[PDB]
Amino acid sequence: PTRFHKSRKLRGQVSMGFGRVGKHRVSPGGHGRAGGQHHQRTWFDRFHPGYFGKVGMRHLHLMKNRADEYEPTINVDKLWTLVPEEVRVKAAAAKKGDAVPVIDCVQNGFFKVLARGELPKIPFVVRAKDFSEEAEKKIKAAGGVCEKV
Amino acid sequence: VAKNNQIPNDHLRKYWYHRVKTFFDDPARAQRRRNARNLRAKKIAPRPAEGPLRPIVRCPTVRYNMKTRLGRGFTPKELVAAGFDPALARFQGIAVDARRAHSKDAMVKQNVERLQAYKARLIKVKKGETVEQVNDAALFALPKAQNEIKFRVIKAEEAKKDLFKEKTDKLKAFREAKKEKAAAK
Amino acid sequence: VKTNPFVSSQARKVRKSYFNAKKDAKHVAMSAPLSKELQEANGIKRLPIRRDDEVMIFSGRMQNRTGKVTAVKLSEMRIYVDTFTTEKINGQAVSFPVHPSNVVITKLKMDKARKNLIELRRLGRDQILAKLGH
RNA sequence: AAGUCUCUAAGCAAUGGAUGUCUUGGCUCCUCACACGAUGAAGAACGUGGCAUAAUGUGUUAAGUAACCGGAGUUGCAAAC
RNA sequence: CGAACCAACUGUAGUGGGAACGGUCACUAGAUAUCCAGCGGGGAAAGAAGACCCUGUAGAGCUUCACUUUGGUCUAGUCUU
RNA sequence: ACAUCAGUUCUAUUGAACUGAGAGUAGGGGGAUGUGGACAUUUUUGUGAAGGUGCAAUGUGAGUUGGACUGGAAGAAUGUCUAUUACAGAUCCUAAUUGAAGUAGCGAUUAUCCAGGCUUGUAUCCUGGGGGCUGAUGAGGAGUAGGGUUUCUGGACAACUU
RNA sequence: CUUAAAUGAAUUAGCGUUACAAGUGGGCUCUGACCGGUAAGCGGUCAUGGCGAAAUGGGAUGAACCAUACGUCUGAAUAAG
RNA sequence: GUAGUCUGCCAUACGCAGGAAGACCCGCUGAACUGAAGCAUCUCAUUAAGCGGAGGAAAAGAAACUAACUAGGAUUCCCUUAGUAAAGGCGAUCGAAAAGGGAACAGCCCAACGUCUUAAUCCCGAGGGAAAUGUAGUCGGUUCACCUAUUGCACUGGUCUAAGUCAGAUGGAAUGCUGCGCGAUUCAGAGUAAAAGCCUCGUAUGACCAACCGCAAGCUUACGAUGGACCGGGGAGAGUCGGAUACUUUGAGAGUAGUGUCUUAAGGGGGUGGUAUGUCCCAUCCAAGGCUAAAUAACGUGAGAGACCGAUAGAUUACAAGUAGUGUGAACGAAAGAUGAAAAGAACUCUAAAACAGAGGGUGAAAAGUUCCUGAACUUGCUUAGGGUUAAGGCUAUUUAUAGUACCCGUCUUGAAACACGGAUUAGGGAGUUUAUCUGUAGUGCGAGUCUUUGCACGUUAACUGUAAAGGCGUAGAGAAAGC
Repeated sequence: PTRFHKSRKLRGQVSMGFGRVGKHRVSPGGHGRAGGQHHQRTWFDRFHPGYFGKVGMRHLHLMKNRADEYEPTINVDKLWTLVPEEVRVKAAAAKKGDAVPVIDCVQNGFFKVLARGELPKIPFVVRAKDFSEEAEKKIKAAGGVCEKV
Repeated sequence: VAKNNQIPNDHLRKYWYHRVKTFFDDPARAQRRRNARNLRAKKIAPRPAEGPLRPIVRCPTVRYNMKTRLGRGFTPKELVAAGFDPALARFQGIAVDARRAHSKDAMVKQNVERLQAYKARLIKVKKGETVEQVNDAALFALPKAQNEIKFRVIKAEEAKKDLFKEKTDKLKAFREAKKEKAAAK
Repeated sequence: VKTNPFVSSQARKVRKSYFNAKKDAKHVAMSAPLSKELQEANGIKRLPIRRDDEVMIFSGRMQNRTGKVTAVKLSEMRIYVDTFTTEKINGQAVSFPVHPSNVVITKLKMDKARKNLIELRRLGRDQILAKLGH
């Protein structure tokens, strides 16, 4: 607060840490983003290149609850994080038979699946909307199923 | 503009400083709300204050298909199935909504069972007497959605499928359809 | 500590209400204890003072004299008394004001309202001491 | 090389209203209310009290009167009750 | 009886250097002080943030072959028909 | 010889021994003093609080402290918190006050003089008598507009009528 | 992977890297070199130094020249002179 | 000629309108300073001023609505979406909505059309009048189910409350100082000649006895009301929607909304689905009439709290202030608080022409003696002590009047003692602060998580405490985009 400021120690000093010859004044450059193509261009060119101009295709009436914009992603390395850890320990000790647990991505808010890392060799079933090529490949290789919705 | 900071984006060019709205009301506002709903529940007695009863209802868009919330009111179809009088059921403490008619068969079976649990232990005050105001947040509140696993048996018709070749060669079939009509004309 | 919100505990507000009270409250604010001869008789400690009765001050220039009340004053907030007089430099006695809370009441004169006040506070003091249990 | 002059200091004063201490006044925030008027409002003027110019009451019933509710002198002098 | 302007502190000169025209600096010449009436050499005396000149991406008055327009006038179409 | 700021050798608990350096505008960093109010903790005060005036210490310094006189009721310390928080300047603001200065000056309007009255006190207020002025568009007698009791009698001189 | 042989100029010295931010964007000048000019305490450049922000001593006096760049004191012997 | 109607004007009976206030609210009208480092579109802003009109709240409001789903379901407001989609000399800048979470939650009825009801309706108080140029009422019929009485508005004062004026010294006065008691559902606060749990008012807390105890609306047991199914039906707002064009307006982009001009539909059909245009499907609603509480707003007016100010502050105003006072006028607008516990406010005498002015003498603890507490500085008077041809002051050194030294501060400047500007003296005021969106460093807590706030539940109540679910940022990016 007001005690700890540098302004408080600069009593006596006549300019308060702002120069004699220049004189600290309200409008040096011009207001806000002004002179971006003229006299403050060096700042724009140096720090924020590509600022000026128009690119892309105009999108009218964009909504983000559509299943065109809205795809949350999850990765193959996990999935097992969605289920609690007592489940998959029982699923490890099993024959080629029955009781293969369904990891529902869509309940938890994850539509697509994306293979960035490994799995174990447990059987399981991924219910999701979509997959990648390599994510579908890795789930087969572990020994499990790729359901669509 | 100076240094490495991001472009100066402050929406403060209008005279905002005349149109200020400070919220020092908030805890006094809380009591004006709170003292109203106590002066309600005494006047409403012997009827239950947490009511009126409202339906369970699925939310619309793709990213809330999971969740289920409280609606506005039950349909005239759902009341008559449960055993109620559509017009009179407003005054029995059940909210009614004539408009909604996109609710499919699964969510009707909830809301019929919801009204039956109400109509099972609704009772009526006679003439002279007075009855104790039985509050019950368990009945009116929605049941929380959860599923644990639903583990199931493996098909052994999985390696038959490959989804990615089914996806891509539907698109590559569609691409050649347009390019034939463009080329031939 | 006070629970009632509508009474104020700021010193500005209390002084302003005190000095600019209504007439009925100011008579109650001007009051004094009885002497122990009258306490056993009437069964009350504290009473408001009138122009009938007489009063006796410990500690002062005018130490330990009885004398009747010539005038109560509610704006000036003090009591004139018989006997309590210094002369001027001119040969002229002037009565000298004293605040009643320094003073003990030695004799009292009845009024319908004064008897009706006393019979209330006697019955009140019997209830409260039975409640506290002394 | 003279001084009652001029310059400096201290003590006691004159002038002036700083400092310090006081506070029936503000400022803000929250709460409750808005039920003014042809049944003459808001605003203006002038009257009227024993000594009353301003303000406040009040309108030839003019610091008030009647009724109900409080219940004993709410201030200088004078007078009455 | 009884004001005001103005006032950094001040109030003798010469040369020297110095923001290049010193009351204060250095080196010299002078001097005892305090008053009166005159007086206009000096205090680059006082009165006005220079009305001249220039600056400003500052104005205003006026002009037109500057750039934009708005109105007025003329002409056409439609309605009243 | 002493102080400060670095560093080197060591050191638990904040230190030791020793070596080196010294300008500073614009400007930056570190530690410290003081002021209005707050929350704890601890006190002082009618055997005289704050404040104020002089004097003696003390700190490199911003400051702090003692005792004397004055005053007559509240003040201060330690640790954290907070700010309408420290002035010689702004042709600064408000309030009071100097020199210049007992100086500049007391104008314009006919002209005053002598004896009495009233008084502590008159050239001035009144009486009497000289000498004058205004010299019918007159400081004569009366009215619009405007002023609003300035009209009249009695008493009064703190101020005003150079 | 490994077969041989060494730390193979002087003098000095720890070196490397990142982040955030102030003031500044009117300069002046000694000695030499130089462009324009009759020349200027003139205008425009170059190299090291100085002033600006640097006291003290010396050149009587001086921002810039000479000696030298500074804690508070007490001595000794010097520099420019 | 008289007897109905139609149209117009006049007179009269009975209640209504106007004016005030205008912070908030509703409808119009409408700037510029400013920013863009110029300026004209743009921005400030659909803002200020102006005109018109409401209420304690107003306005909005019961789908010609969203959406594309595992579907929502009137209006209003808060959080988020989002500084995003979009707009923009694509510059400056500007900028929404659905969904999701929460507060609150309430629906109703004219028109016409039921091709029925003998106006079955309403006002006036025995009968007159309005109304057929249209008031009033449930579409008709069978048959099972079922409901039965409460709901708005209105609500009043008074009485009573614990424990030391303890003892001693000081003092004008004791509440302070030393020592011993007692109260507490009351140690909030104030008054009292001085600092008070126990001197007084109160505070606290339950007990006590009077005043009321009614206004409308609806009831009240069945062919009375309501609903489901089946049978047989009627209709649903025209210079209006819409179109072209012009202007204003918007995030709305080959038009978001409004308005002028001209033009103008359909009703087994029409609107909407954010790129103009025709065209084929699917989905979803039915415009052009009306009423409606609650959550919400509040720079006006009237009537507890504080880490705020303490008389040059705080409101212009602590006081006979919107006063004194100024201007033809619209308008403008000060200064000014404190005697003492209590007036005990200074009798009487002396000098004097004397309500001139003192001097004695008194009041009070102390003159504190009347814009009187404290009474600083500048300036002045008296007394005491020294210096003086060097304008004065400063610093260093001592035997204290000498020696040496010493240009006037602040300021722009390459350069100020300058004949550069500011500065007569003194006191008191007097200038890098705060908000939003971010940047980086350091501290702190948790950590693939984290934030608990919009709000609800608590409370010794704006705090603190507890907690459900969303949401924010992070966890995956590149591309104009499709797809990845």
